[PDB]
Amino acid sequence: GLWSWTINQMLTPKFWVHLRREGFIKTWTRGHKASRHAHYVGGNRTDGYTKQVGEDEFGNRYYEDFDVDHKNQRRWVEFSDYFMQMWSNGDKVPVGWHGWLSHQYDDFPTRTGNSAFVKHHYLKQHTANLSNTPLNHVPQGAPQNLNRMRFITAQRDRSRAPWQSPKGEGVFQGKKLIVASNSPFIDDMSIRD
Amino acid sequence: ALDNSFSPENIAQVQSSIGDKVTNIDTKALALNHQTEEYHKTSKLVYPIRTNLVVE
Amino acid sequence: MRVDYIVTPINAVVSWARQGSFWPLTFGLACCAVEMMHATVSRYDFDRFGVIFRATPRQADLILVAGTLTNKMAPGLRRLYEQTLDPKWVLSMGSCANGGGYYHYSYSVVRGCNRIIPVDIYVPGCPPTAEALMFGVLQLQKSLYRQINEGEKKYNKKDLTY
Amino acid sequence: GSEKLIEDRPYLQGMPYFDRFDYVSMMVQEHAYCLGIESLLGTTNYSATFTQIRTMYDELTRILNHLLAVACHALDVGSMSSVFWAFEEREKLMEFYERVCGARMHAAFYRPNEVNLNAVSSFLMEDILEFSRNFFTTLNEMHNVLTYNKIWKQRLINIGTYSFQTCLDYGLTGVMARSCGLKRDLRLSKTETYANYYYLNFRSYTGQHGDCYDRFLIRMNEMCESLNIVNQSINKISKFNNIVSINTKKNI
Amino acid sequence: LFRGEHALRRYPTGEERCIACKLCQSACPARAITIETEPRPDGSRRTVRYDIDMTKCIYCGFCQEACPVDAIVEGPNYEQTAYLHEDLFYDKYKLLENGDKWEPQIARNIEYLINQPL
Amino acid sequence: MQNKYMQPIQLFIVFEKLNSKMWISKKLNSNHSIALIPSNWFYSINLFLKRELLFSNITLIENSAIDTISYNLETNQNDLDKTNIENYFFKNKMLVFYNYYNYFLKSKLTLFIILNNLNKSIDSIDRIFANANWLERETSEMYGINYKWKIDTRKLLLDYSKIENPMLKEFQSEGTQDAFYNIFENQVVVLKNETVEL
Amino acid sequence: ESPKGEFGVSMLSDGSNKPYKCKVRSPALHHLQVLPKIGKGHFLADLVALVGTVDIVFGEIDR
Amino acid sequence: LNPYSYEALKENHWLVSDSSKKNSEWTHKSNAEQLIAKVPIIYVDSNIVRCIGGTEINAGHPQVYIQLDTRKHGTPQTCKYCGLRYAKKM
Amino acid sequence: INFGNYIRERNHYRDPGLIDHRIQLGYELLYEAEMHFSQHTILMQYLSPYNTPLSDRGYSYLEKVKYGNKSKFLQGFYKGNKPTEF
Amino acid sequence: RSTQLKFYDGGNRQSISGIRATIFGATGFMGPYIGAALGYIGSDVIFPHNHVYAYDDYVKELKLCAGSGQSYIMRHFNYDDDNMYDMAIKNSNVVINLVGSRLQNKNFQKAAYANIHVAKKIAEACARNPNVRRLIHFSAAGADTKSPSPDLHTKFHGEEAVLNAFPNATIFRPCTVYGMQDYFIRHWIKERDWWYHFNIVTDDCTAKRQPILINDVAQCVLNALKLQESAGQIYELGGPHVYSRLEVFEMLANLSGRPPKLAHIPHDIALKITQNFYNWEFFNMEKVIKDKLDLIVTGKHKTISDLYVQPVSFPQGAEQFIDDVRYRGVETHDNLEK
Amino acid sequence: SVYGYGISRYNEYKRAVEDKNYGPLVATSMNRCIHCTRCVRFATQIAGVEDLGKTGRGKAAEIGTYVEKTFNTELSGNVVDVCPVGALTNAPYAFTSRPWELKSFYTSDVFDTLGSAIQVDTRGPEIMRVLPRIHEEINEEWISDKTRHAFDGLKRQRINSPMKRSKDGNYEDIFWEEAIQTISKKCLNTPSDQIGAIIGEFADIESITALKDFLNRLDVDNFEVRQHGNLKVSPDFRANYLMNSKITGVEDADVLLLVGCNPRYEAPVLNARILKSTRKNLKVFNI
Ligand SMILES: NC(=O)C1=CN([C@@H]2O[C@H](COP(=O)(O)OP(=O)(O)OC[C@H]3O[C@@H](n4cnc5c(N)ncnc54)[C@H](OP(=O)(O)O)[C@@H]3O)[C@@H](O)[C@H]2O)C=CC1
Ligand code: SF4
Ligand code: SF4
Ligand code: SF4
Ligand code: SF4
Ligand code: SF4
Ligand SMILES: [Zn+2]
Ligand SMILES: [Zn+2]
Repeated sequence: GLWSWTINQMLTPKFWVHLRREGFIKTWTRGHKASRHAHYVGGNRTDGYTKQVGEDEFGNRYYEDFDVDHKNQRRWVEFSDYFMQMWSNGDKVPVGWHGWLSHQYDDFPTRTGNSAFVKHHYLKQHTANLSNTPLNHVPQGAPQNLNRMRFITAQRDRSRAPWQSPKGEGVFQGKKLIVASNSPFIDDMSIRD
Repeated sequence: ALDNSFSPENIAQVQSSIGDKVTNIDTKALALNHQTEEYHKTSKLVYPIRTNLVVE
Repeated sequence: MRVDYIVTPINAVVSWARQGSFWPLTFGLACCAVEMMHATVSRYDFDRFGVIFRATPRQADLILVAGTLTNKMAPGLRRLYEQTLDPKWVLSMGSCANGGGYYHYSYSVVRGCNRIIPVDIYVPGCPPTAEALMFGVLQLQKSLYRQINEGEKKYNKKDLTY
Repeated sequence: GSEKLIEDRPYLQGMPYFDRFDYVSMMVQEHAYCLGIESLLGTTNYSATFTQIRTMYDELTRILNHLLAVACHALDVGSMSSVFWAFEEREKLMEFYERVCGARMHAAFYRPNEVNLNAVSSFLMEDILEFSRNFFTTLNEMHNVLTYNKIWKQRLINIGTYSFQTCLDYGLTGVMARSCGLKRDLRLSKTETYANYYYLNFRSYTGQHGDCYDRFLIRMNEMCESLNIVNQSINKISKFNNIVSINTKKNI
Repeated sequence: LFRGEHALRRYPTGEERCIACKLCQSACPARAITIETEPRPDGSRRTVRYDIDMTKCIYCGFCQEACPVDAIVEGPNYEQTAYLHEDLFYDKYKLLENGDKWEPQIARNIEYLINQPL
Repeated sequence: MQNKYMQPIQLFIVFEKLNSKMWISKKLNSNHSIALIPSNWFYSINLFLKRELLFSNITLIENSAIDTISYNLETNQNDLDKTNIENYFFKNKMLVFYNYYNYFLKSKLTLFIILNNLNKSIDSIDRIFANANWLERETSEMYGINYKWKIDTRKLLLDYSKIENPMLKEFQSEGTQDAFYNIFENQVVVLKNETVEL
Repeated sequence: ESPKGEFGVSMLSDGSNKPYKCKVRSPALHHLQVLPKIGKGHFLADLVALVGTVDIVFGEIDR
Repeated sequence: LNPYSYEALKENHWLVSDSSKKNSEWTHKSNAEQLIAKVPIIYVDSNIVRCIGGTEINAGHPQVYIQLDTRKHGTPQTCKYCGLRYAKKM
Repeated sequence: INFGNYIRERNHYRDPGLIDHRIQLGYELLYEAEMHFSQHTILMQYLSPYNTPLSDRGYSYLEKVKYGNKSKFLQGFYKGNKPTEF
Repeated sequence: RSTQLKFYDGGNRQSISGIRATIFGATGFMGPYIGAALGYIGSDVIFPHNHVYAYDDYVKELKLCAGSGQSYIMRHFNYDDDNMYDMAIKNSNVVINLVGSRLQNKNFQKAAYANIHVAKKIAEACARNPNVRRLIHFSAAGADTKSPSPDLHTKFHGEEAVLNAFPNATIFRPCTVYGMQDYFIRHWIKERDWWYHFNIVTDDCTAKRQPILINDVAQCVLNALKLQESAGQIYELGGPHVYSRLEVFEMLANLSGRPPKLAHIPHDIALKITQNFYNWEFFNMEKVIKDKLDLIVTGKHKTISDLYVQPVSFPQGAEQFIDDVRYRGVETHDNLEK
Repeated sequence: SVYGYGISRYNEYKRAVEDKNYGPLVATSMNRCIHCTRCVRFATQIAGVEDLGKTGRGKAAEIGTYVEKTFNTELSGNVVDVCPVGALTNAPYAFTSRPWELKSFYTSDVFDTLGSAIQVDTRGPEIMRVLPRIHEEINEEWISDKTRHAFDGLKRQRINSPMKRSKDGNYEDIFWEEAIQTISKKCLNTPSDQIGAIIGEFADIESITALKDFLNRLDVDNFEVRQHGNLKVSPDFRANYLMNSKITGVEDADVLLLVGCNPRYEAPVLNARILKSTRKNLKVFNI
């Protein structure tokens, strides 16, 4: 990952401003967090670098630059996890930032203040694709489910519930076998008066 | 959870019950909006169109 | 124990290479084929991730089922899968390939390409956008990179695998 | 077995099957199905006609289909790069689909008697005009590597030549029928026209040799005329004149 | 308007919007939706089963148009690639958590779409 | 209506031994004429059409068949008269329709043939119109039509090593077999199918 | 007038909510049918070019 | 009280009740019953109340009208689309 | 002999046009078999024995020993016609 | 305990047989065939494995033994934790163990681990779970407590351990199994193709073999499941006839037309070289040791006839697997068309 | 859909009606009522009960009982089928199904000795509801509540496999072969005079024919072991034990005499027929 900032891209006022303000580790790694173009690191311009439109609950940074050579490269995100080339995929962008980054709308989430997005009490946090991990989606009757029998038995019992046969030693009156009734309803006409 | 046809007290009570900190509502503010049809809130995109830069 | 000292590093070099040049087979059925060809052109460049299409299965590394599979085509698909050089991976793209799809109740359609050949990954849409196809291909690339060393071996007291 | 399935569903459930018939040109299939249903109902879709959406999107999918056909034919002949351009310029039309129905290929947009009026906005037509202006340039770019190329001419001229007799025996219609020399366009037919086509002004092209070169040239000219038709429709749904001040003739 | 991954929504109070009317089941051209309903002990009619075979679905949006309470929607997510065929058998838990995760964006989009006729 | 129209009446003028039954409808194009033709004159009629002046400039547009053994009106059962063409869909085992376009007269012509024999036999016209080869092959394989004097009788769209007519009403859309891979044989086989139902 | 030729639907309804018969007339089928007539006597490259010239899509042909 | 008793069934639309409301996370695969039970009763001044389940039409459920003039004064009623409960004020 | 058994099972036919249609189909399937159009595991369904095991593998005679002299009805009664879990 | 197992075998891939099965050691040769035999009638099959290369076809194709929702592949199996064994067979009423020492392996400790330790763990987990009805353990025909081969010694010890832990387990001892991907015919073909001139033999080829086709072992497993009297019995499975190794070489030569050539290397040199050098599939101590031992049905236990299976003859059953390697000599002109 | 204008212009508050409780068989949603009087006329003229009516005036009038009273009666559920709207609904059949996802079969009921013609609606392997049919010689148009609703007793307490009982009373599931072999050994060992049978309430002609033929082959001619409760009627002639005047005979007769008969519980539809006939000069006497 050598030359995240090329020599021609260095000596630019943008690079020195970024290094003076942000530091070295943050400045150098900006070429690793996003790998769009050599001349695009920190923004297309040269006088200064693009201000981030926002940040993320996972640390990702979101920028929008209006001086890109093609219209489709206006908005981009730099990820907090950049361990390898071909490591950060597109499922790490949260909900509101997803719509902002896909140009569905021009609103973006904000940590504090007047928000354009609802914040209900039952909302869950965005999760990446969990396939090929121990936390994938398992149908209730699939063999991977350890409690698959409770779902199978209920589906069977919806239309055919087997009669529970007497087990073990029982009480006999001649040949009839005596057990207590299994009705949860009350025979009120035998207790009423 | 409720439209303007309900009293501000009922709307505030329901919103407090469902734990709604965002979009605060006051009985003075809800009274003016009570029984009133209004368009959606709007914003403005002000020209010139440019990039926001950081320098110095 | 001592062999691992050479095997464990070299493994990465073996994976990286096959992650850097992942050549799929030029084979497209129906209209997920059109969507895939969109995913190949300059807007979404697979050649960025070292993905280029080879026409013969002997030079292919990934089989990409991208359309409806009929009962007339199943033996051909089985032969094409068998005639690819190992190691190989299979990507199932679109509803007609993942399951029956919009023709699941038909008399001449295979109810999913995984009844004929094993499938490594499934892409759900109809058609899955080039965005989603690129996402699935990148996921498969990362998985096959990590697939050579998933911690199957145990570590002894010297922190050495088997 | 799509026809059996269509026979096994209600009318609206079979319509997306037409999207999968000729999946390069999608809304024309829906238009044909909806026209059949409307004829069986004895009515017409006035909301679609007075908004010009059906004609406009028919011409847009015409451009899509001819772009794909020309690019793939050039790729088969040996011209490798031209396929990259038509696919970029047919990505914008896919975006235009996505902005009215939320899908890039299988729209399921046309309905027998319903038009989603809210799906069509004025900001969409301006982007369509921008696309047309740049499509002129992209079509010229494809033009100057193929049309006058000696290799292209020696590969396509006097290849697959046929006359009107074969063109009738084998039921050839469309671009092939216009190449064999026959003047057959359903849009311009008095008794067979549909969806605003009879009251526009566009040209249609016929060849005089009946070979591959004629078909290629006809497809390029049809793309240009589709641009012209789209412009005419947008003009028909446009408000040009304004109110001027009584004095000084100044616009208000 | 983009048609992506399906989700089941809730009212702002947390109540399910779906009332088990089975209009979405009959609207499906692919027959991908299966619904079973029982009266919930408090009396409201809710589904005991609501599942969608995502390998049968054609992502057409006929079901979200048919829903009269905007319960079932197609979200903006398209990165739903799975490694197993069984990961694409969506049950009520999966759709409910998809709705609970993607609710802000879906709400914003639906808000704009609703305001369009107005 | 609002256009010049004329019936194709010369066809029954030349063929003097045939009854004439023609329809025009507003559900069709204003230049579309539908006629009823007996099965034992179809080849001669097509021979006349292919060569006679003001008919020679004709093309075959479409061919198919209708299984009318299960045709029932579902609504408005009391709004049927003796002149309705659908009145000929009752008690008739099979129907076959051909659609042509004439460039000189600028007309659409549909011809209907009633097949009432159990073997469903009718002469082919693929020796007159080159269109009819694939069209008639598909119709024959879909509906079990037995075409006589045909250029090619092989299956067109159906799978190898199978005999079936899936477009008959008796046929269920799921078929009777499914294709699976067999580990014990290392190749694909066909088995009796069990299918999900909604 | 579809971009590939005259595309038609011939459909008969019995009065219910489902079509009794729906037949699809596709021009790509006719173009593929005529292809052998104009391709005989040509080279393999000419055959590939001819397949390109006939704008045939097999979803419409096979359906 | 026994949920299978005559009184409990009669005052529960002849259904076996669940006071804990925790049977529905398995039978109905969600905790919506608990959440809707967490919402108190809304007291309305008039005899009839209109519910749409939201602030605007098409954001909620179709317009429904609930009677609050009951045989027993002040008996709360439940919307059949959303679980909100209303009663006449005093 | 197996294909002759097939033809014998088609002996009751008495409509000549139907027989001509069947002969056309038979010629077509034979041509498909002789030109590698079909798969061997698919075309073997017309050459397979009706009541005899195939010669390339072993066979089980368990149900022959247990249901020795029992009639066909008893054999079909002991072995059900539907799954028993549901 | 109850050994009863009622299931419906008259169904197909999408039916419900009533069998829920767990198969151990299915990443070898038997695995796919046993799994297909169980899952082709509508059973649920679980495949625990810990395979070095997860992308190998030995793992992926295990998904084909049953349909979607019926076959499951459990990865990263510990083979050392009791909890994982309990999780594997929690809802299984049938358990099959195909784990065994691999041919490349020459270490006695690893052989005991494969043949004794894993089998003991499986049997102990089966005993704890009260819903397990039948357990089928796979052993070797020539298994013996004094065998010079560590594989056979450890397999006899594993038989003892399994029968001790789960006294209702069924032991299968195949003689030698051939098929498309086997170590008998495929190894012969590949060794002749590599050593273009000969097949290497390290003995007089007088050892006896009783080959049995893979398709018959699956039928034997199904028949044993159908038979309730086989619960605590040992069965030796072999073909109809007994051949010496020389006779097998000659028969393979005659069936394909390749002229035989058996180059002889003395036994002690081969033993020393395989002992002191690295071992892989085509060069190992196990081949050298086993080539002097008879792997046949000894008659001490029950045979394949007690499972009501009629195995196919070796010449008839092995012919289709050498069709591609047939000798191309002088043929008629009509043989040019294929 | 077929006859209306197709769109509305009413833009005011609608009336709201509080729901009533009629019992566990009929569910009420009285906002849907159109005041069609079908339920009142059915209760008065068919069921014979006088609990329903219309109280109030104008738009605020309400259909139903004045006081809180259940709609307890046989043939109660029939009123649901009479009401054209969802005002009265089948309470057991609440929210479970939709009309388009059901397959229907024609059959006859066995819950009462009148073979009521019924229609069974199912979805997959689950029977969903039972509806009446038209016969005009049996049940006219109507079925009793037991016929309509007691079918859900087939979904539970089912015997699904052969079983054997030990001496201590433990039940074990066995195979068909073992059970049949055990019974066959018992049949071969037991003397003829020690063999008996009991014929059940729900026994069809084929089953009784099979059992009779088998026991006759075993030289057994006794088909009862119970000491009391046997019918003292000879099977020599069909007229001995049958309804010789048929179900419609109540319309033909002018004097009916019941002897130990309670038609209200044993045949509610026949009771409704007798009520209709008594409205037309039929006299009923009871012993
Ligand atoms: N096939 C034959 O000719 C005969 C075979 N047998 C026996 O039948 C059984 C099945 O046969 P087959 O499939 O051909 O044999 P294989 O050698 O091909 O397969 C052995 C299986 O056991 C697993 N295994 C091996 N060592 C270990 C270990 N230490 N820990 C965990 N798992 C292990 C392997 O998995 P992995 O290595 O991937 O971890 C593989 O799944 C074996 O026990 C074999 O000895 C008996 C007679 C004849
Ligand atoms: S899943 Fe759908 S869009 Fe994809 S190839 Fe199939 S029919 Fe076309
Ligand atoms: S369409 Fe909507 S309200 Fe109806 S059953 Fe489906 S999710 Fe529920
Ligand atoms: S999007 Fe269409 S195909 Fe998919 S579940 Fe909804 S209705 Fe069915
Ligand atoms: S049947 Fe219904 S609408 Fe008619 S009077 Fe009764 S409750 Fe009212
Ligand atoms: S289904 Fe009928 S009774 Fe029910 S509300 Fe709608 S129109 Fe009225
Ligand atoms: Zn409400
Ligand atoms: Zn020992």
